[PDB]
Amino acid sequence: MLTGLNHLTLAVADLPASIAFYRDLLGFRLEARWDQGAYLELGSLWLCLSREPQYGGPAADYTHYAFGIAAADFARFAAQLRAHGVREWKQNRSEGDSFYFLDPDGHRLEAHVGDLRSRLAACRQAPYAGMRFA
Amino acid sequence: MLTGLNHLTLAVADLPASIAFYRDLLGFRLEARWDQGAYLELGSLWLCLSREPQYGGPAADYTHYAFGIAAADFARFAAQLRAHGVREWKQNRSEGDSFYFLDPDGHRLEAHVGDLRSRLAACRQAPYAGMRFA
Ligand SMILES: C[C@@H]1O[C@@H]1P(=O)(O)O
Ligand SMILES: C[C@@H]1O[C@@H]1P(=O)(O)O
Ligand SMILES: C[C@@H]1O[C@@H]1P(=O)(O)O
Ligand SMILES: C[C@@H]1O[C@@H]1P(=O)(O)O
Ligand SMILES: [K+]
Ligand SMILES: [K+]
Ligand SMILES: [Mn+2]
Ligand SMILES: [Mn+2]
Repeated sequence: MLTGLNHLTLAVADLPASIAFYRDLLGFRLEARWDQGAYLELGSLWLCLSREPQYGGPAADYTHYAFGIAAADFARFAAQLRAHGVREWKQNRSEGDSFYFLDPDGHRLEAHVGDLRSRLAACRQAPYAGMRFA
Repeated sequence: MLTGLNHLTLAVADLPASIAFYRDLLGFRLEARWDQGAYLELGSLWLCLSREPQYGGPAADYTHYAFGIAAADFARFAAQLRAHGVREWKQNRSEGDSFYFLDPDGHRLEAHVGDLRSRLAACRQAPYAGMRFA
């Protein structure tokens, strides 16, 4: 069977800028760097940055990558990145604090308080349209 | 500060088709579905499918999502998805077996044997160009 998420790989046009963003601004640990990429870790997440100098960023769509944060740290994180001029791409509407921000290439990120279990519980108490649980 | 990956959200043009692909071909568990999305889980991975009917699939770039698989299971998985007519987008060149295939929208997926530690260990015996390690 498949076991989970093994790694997330992001195309990046400016590898140095993306390393700085994920490591220095977001707190990922840089584990390796080479002329065409970097490997970083956050908790159990393996992030690969693959250098693609002609990359123009993603299509405009809902695809996005959310990282967890503790409730007590949310407000400070959102304020830190806002003060650092990071661009937002969405305003939170769903259960649990969320800050929706763009990376240097325009990959859509989120910092979120909550998990699947808190989402399903909130949803059972107030179901989305047509919602069915399984 | 940030703790890891909280969830992966994919834009999907055809929500029923994507549910069946992730559940039935890739073995995710369907936890909830509503008119505009679904929540699934594989291991610790929270996958959200967000219905976006005019989505045309991603840009052609290196961005991709890899799921783990055990060495002994690899060949059967690759064979099964090929027999089912899944399209491939890349040929493996790096440490650990990998099968690189597209989802119904063209999101780039991978089934991979190994992890960050096995990659780092392999890279230290045979480093990529310019490679430096923490
Ligand atoms: C992605 C779908 O538009 C909705 P939401 O952002 O309000 O959940
Ligand atoms: C959890 C799923 O990504 C959606 P939301 O961030 O709009 O709640
Ligand atoms: C994504 C970069 O082209 C390289 P590789 O696929 O050989 O690692
Ligand atoms: C692990 C990083 O995604 C790259 P690869 O799949 O080309 O090895
Ligand atoms: K939210
Ligand atoms: K590989
Ligand atoms: Mn989200
Ligand atoms: Mn990969």
